[PDB]
Amino acid sequence: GSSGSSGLKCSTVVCVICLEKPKYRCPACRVPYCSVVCFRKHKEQCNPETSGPSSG
Ligand SMILES: [Zn+2]
Ligand SMILES: [Zn+2]
Repeated sequence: GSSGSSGLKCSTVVCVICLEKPKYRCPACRVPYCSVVCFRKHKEQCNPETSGPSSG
């Protein structure tokens, strides 16, 4: 009467613009983007990982 198995799973993300199978990512913030189009509206306010402690 005891168990402890963690269903090994992976993380899947989708374009943060249209939410579709991202073919490429931003060479800055590394965001999911299908085509340049979706990347356009992004680049505008593309905010990469700011220097210093942010996430961890
Ligand atoms: Zn997209
Ligand atoms: Zn970016």
